Parts: sequence; structure tokens; C-alpha cells
Amino acid sequence: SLHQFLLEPITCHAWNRDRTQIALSPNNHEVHIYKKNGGQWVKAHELKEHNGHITGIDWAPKSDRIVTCGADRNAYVWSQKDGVWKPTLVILRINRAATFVKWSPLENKFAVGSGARLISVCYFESENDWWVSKHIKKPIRSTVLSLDWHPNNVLLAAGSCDFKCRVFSAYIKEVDEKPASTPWGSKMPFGQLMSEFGGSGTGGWVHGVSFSASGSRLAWVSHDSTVSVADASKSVQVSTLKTEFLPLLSVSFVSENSVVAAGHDCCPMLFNYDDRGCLTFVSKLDIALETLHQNSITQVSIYEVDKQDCRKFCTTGIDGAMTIWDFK
Amino acid sequence: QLPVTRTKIDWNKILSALMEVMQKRSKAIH
Amino acid sequence: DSQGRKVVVCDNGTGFVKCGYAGSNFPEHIFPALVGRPIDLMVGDEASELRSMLEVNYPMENGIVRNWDDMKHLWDYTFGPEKLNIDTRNCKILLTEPPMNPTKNREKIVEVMFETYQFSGVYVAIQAVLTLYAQGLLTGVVVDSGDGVTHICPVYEGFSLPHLTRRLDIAGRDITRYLIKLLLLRGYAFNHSADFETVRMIKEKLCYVGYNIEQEQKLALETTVLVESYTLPDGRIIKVGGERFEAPEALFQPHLINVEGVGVAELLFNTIQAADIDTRSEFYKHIVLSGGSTMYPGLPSRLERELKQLYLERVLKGDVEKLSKFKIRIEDPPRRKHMVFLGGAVLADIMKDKDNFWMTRQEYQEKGVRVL
Amino acid sequence: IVLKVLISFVQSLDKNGVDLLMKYIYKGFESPSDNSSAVLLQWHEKALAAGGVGSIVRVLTAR
Ligand SMILES: Nc1ncnc2c1ncn2[C@@H]1O[C@H](COP(=O)(O)OP(=O)(O)OP(=O)(O)O)[C@@H](O)[C@H]1O
Ligand SMILES: [Mg+2]
Repeated sequence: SLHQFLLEPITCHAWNRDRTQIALSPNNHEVHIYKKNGGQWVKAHELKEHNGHITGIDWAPKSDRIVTCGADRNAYVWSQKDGVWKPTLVILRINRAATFVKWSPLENKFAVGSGARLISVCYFESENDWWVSKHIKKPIRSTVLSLDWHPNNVLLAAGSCDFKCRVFSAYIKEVDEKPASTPWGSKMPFGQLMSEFGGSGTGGWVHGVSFSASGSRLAWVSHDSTVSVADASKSVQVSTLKTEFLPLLSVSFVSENSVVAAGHDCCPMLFNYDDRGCLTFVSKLDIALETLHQNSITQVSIYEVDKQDCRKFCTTGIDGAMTIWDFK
Repeated sequence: QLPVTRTKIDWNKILSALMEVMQKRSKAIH
Repeated sequence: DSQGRKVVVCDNGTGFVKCGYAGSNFPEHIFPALVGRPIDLMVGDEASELRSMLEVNYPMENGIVRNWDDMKHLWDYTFGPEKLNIDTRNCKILLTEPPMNPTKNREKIVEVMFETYQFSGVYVAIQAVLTLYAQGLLTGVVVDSGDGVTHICPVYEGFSLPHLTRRLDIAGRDITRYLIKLLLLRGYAFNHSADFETVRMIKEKLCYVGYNIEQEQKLALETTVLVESYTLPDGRIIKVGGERFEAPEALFQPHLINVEGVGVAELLFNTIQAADIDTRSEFYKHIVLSGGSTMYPGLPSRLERELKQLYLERVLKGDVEKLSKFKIRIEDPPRRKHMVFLGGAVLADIMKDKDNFWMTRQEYQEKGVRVL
Repeated sequence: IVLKVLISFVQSLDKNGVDLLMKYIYKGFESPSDNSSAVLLQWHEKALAAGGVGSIVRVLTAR
């Protein structure tokens, strides 16, 4: 089921808890909020404070708050206290352009990936009412392009242009409580490298990373047309599959065993990972071009209630069309 | 010759807390 | 109010007026300071979308009041039933005061405000202090720009240093005027008066300061990735090419539009290298950029290179080892435009309660002057 | 240097030596000799079907 919002590309998209409202950015310095009045999408609100290209949005559902980041070295936190949305200021202390933003499972911190060889973890302070940041910078050598969060609200995956996929810990003692022991490691100070991967010789830029529901498995896609899954329960082990298609730009877990991917071929695909450590291609999911999307897909999200029970998933990309895909 | 201020000392203000509050701003911003 | 929660702070400028309450990190309202008459009085935002059918006038110039019959009509629009809706009798106000302002003007605004408006509290603050109060520092150097002139002013603990203040006579107005002259040499004719605000959007949208001039010219001569198309209200499409990185460089080379001087980078050097030796390190580390005419891309990254090269061939000639020990740092947060307002949003919050910061109404009922 | 025997002439199809054959084929185009270009171009199409469009990326990001 395809819907065409605008002819311009969609940089990024965000959903809310009831899957009623959607936030979009049509390749400009603005954010548009749309709602569904019956069976037709009609625009609802406009948010305009940036003076640069907007690069990332996310929507914390339980608190109902929208975090926005862009290439003007700014970030804002939008909240709805009256009929009109209002912003709140974030101090980031970066000198290059931001590239990614994401909320945490507990909705108390959020992580921003930027091009100054930094990862900024920001948390709230109310004595003077803004957000203050802490930096992770030790082993990173280039710009970060992807981020993800662990279910236990401490660990943080990151992919960067230096052909590496890393797992850090982002424990902030002022906000968070002490964590338990994970297979990934035991000793978890702030900004300590927990694990590193990326040794394959002909490594390319990593565009997307993702954790599983169990939290003990990581998956990432690269620009050399390869997908890879790293397991940490039995041992710190990797399994890499070399696909014969164009590069993939996003990845997300559907369950413990299956992973869904999308990219420049305009068609989402499904891979299977066995318990014994083997990746095998299964099939496409879309059996002018002979494909519903007319350009590269940039973002894949879950319409359903995420990795515990996932049934449908949403795709959006440069063509301007947004599509909902159902497995059944 | 002259003090750091490069001006005559202002005796009226000499004859007659912001710094405490500004430290948190200085910490958070920098 | 009774507890003090009705303090209002406003920044008055030549191009834009920014008014709001204390304790907020954002301006409540921004609007351009245009008053005009047709060829009754159209004041404020209405003098922007239509100005070809209207005669405009700018009632200020670097704090100097051009006409004392139009500022009252603008302030009525600010403190009126369309923007702020204040009950004027119960309020206190915090105003800005640009560097090196004459005495008569300072005590004329204070005189007229207590009389024809009946406020209850007035203070006037130097902008150099306010810019650093919003950054957490107390000693520093402010390089402020805008639509008037570009001031470079140092400040020690709380009190400015008017002896060491320098000024450069080029701002956004001269750059947007020079862009008209450059665009005239492509077949695009924009008249001086009625199309001033149409080329300003082109300047705001597509202009940037080059890091290395050489690669800029190489990409401008052998590649077509700098030309961009701009649509106009009439429906025409114009093309702007290599003119993007020529207009903003009147700042670093001031002789291109007939201004005698040294440029912002060298004037900063001549200002830091004119104080006592002990405090020179205190100013090198803390340089803050403020104003709307320092938001070009790359302007942060060019002054560092210019100061490092100007300090490695004038002071420490040769011997390239000790520059590592010499630390130089420029601070420029993405909130540069409103740093005059945000400082005013802090100083009115800390000192909201104690009744010595403000100039009482009863003081001018007997004395008529002030010493604070 | 064994590319001459290849000029005189999918084979193993190990799914990892196809990348090596792709690398050799694209490195052989820099030194044409009036007969190698046609046969190399003819095998480029054959190897593309067996390997895929993805393989061109592996030689392009081989570095
Ligand atoms: N992103 C931008 N790029 C380039 N120029 C900009 C940008 N944003 C604003 N300007 C220009 O900066 C100027 C705005 O000046 P500003 O609002 O800081 O005035 P001001 O400080 O109140 O003025 P003054 O001190 O001269 O009275 C205008 O020329 C506007 O065109
Ligand atoms: Mg100003």
C-alpha cells in the first residue's frame, strides 16, 4: 500500500504511539506533522526553527516529545503543552554537522551522532531548564552514520566511515541506576569501548546497525554489499554474508532469527540467521521500474509494537512515497 | 602607571551573588 | 507584578527588534524596525511584504535616534495590543546600550520613558557585558556585527574598557549593497530602493566565506557546482554563481568597496595586541562572536587561520615549535543572533527581587539623574 | 600473467573466486593489445550473470 505525500524526497520520518500522526521533513528546514481524518492524510502543523537542512527526527511515545537535529549544528526538543508546539534548547558543543538522533528505551537520555568524530549523549537538567551533553570520542576516527540502543539503557552501538562497528557504554551516574552483567562485558564506566568489529579486509562504510530483542545479538550492513551478524552469548563471534545486490542503507530486527533490509534496489529483503551461526538469503518482499518505490529507500521502521511482536513495517525514501508492508 | 582597567579608579563604587550563580552556566556551556 | 514576575527585556536594533520576557531562552517576538508612509502610518511587519508601494524610513543608526517622532510609534506597536499586550503601568524594563554612545542620547531615552509611558523600573546595560553573561564568562572580547558597524570591544570583570574599543565601518548593509552591484553585471537589474529586501533573501540563503580562495576559484572556473537557481516573486528564475564567495569578503579585505582599514582579522589582532601583557592571554582564549552578520558558513573557521598566521609572522617570527603551547580558541554557539537578548534574560532573572538594580520612578521625581 | 591463457580461451564458481576474476578482468583493461579487449569484454557479461551487480562494488571498494 503506497501513498505519495510530496514529489520532493523525504529525509526522515517518525511515528507516534497510536500510529495516527506522522512527522516528516520534505528536504528543507521545516518539519510537517500530518494526521489522519478518516481515510485521507491532511497536514496538521508546521514546526520551523532550524536555519539549515534537517537530518534526523525521533518521537518519544510515552512522554510524547519530538527531538529534531540538523546540519546547522543545532538540536531542539519540541513539546506540546498548549495547542501549539514549543521548543526547548539543547547544548551540544559540536563544531561540525549532526547526522543522526535517537531516543533511549526509558526516554531519559538521547544520543546524537555527528561529523566531528563524536557521539553526544544528552540528558535533562531542570535547575535552569535545558539539556546538557557528554562526549564519547576516544576510538572514533571519522563521522558516525548510525546509532542504536540496547534494551538495558546503557550500551550503544555505532557505525562510522572508518570501516568499523563499535559497541560502547553510555552509563551516566546522575540519571541512570546501576546495571546488571551482560555477555558483552562486566566493567562499564562511561565512554569505555566494550567491543569492536570491522576486520574483513575490503570493508566499506557502515550505514545501519541494529540490536535484537534479546539484546545479545547485533546486525549491521555495509557499503560493500555485505550484511553481518555478531553474536555474544556462546562467544564473541561474527558471520558475514556477501550479497550480490546493490548497497543496503537500513536494517532492523523483526525477531530473534529474521532480519529485514532495504536500500538502493528499491525492494525490501528478508534474511535468516540460524542458531548455529549461518546467514542465508530467503526472498524479496515485492514479488518505469517493476517496483512500487521509484527510488532508493532511506528508512525502515516498524508499524506494529516492535521486536516483541512485529507484523507490519514501513518504508520511506527519496521518491517521496511511503509504503506499509504486511508479512501476512 | 595605570591599573589593568586603563582608567582612574572610581572611588564612588569603591566606597559603596552573581558570580556564584554564573559558575553553573560556565560549567554547562564550556 | 507583586512578586516581580513581569520584567520585560527588549533589544532594539537598526534592522530587527527582539522583545521578550526574562527566564526564557528564546525571543518572544522578532520584527523588523520599518516605519513608512504611502506616496496612515504602516509600522512593523506590514512594511515588509509591501514596500514598492510605500516610502520607508529607518528610525535608528547604531543606537543614534534619527527622528524622535517615529520611535514612539514603533514602541507603541511593541508595547501594544498586537505583540505583548502588557499593562504598562506595572512593569520593569531592561534595555541595551551600544558601545560609545553619547550622554545626551543615553539620558533622553531614560527621560522620555518615565514620562510618556509610566513604567516602574528602568535599567540600561552594555551589550558587551550581556554577551558574556550568556556564556558564563566575565572577562573576554566581543566581536559584534549586524547592520550598523562591526565593533570589537574587550571587557574585564563586569566593566567594559571604552579606551580599547575599535570599530569597522562595514556590516550586512554594505554586503547586500555590494551584491546588487555584482548581480548587475549578469543582466539582472535590481533597483536600490524597492528591491533591497529581495536580494537580502538571496544573501541569507546562498552566501559563504571561503576557507582557501584557490580551491574556490578552481571550482568556479573548471566546474559548475557553484551555480544555483533562485526563484523570484514575479516568477523569474535567476542564476547566482561565483558571486556567493565574493560578497562576504568585504569583511576580510575592506578595500573592495572603498573602505580604508585593515579588516576584521587584522583589527582583532591590533586590538588584542594593545593591552597590558598579563591580560593578553586572558583574551586569546575567550573570543565570542555575536550578531546576525557572523552566521555565514566558514566565518568561524577563517578567523582562526588568519590569527594563527598573523601571530606566527609578526610576534613569534619563525621557530614553529611554540605555537602548540600558544592556545587560541574562538567560541561561536549556533545561537549567535540573540545573545544580546539571552544575556538580558539572565541578568533580569538573578536581580529580579532586590530594589537597587532598577532606577525607581521616585528617583526622577526629585533628583532627575542617576549614578548607577 | 596467466591472463594470456585466459585470452586464448562458470568454471569453478566458488562464490569467492568470482571476485578475484572480476579484479583481474578490470585490471586487464588498462593495457589493451588489439585482441584482449574483445575477449575480456565478452567474458565481462558472462561473469556478471553468475556473480551479480554487487561484485562490481567489491572491486570498486577493494582498495
Ligand atoms: N544566516 C545569515 N547569513 C547571512 N546574513 C544573515 C543571516 N542571518 C541574518 N543575516 C543578516 O544579518 C543582519 C541581521 O542583523 P541583526 O539582527 O544582528 O541586527 P542588530 O544586531 O540588531 O543590528 P545593529 O547593531 O546594527 O543595530 C541582516 O543583514 C540579515 O540580513
Ligand atoms: Mg544588535
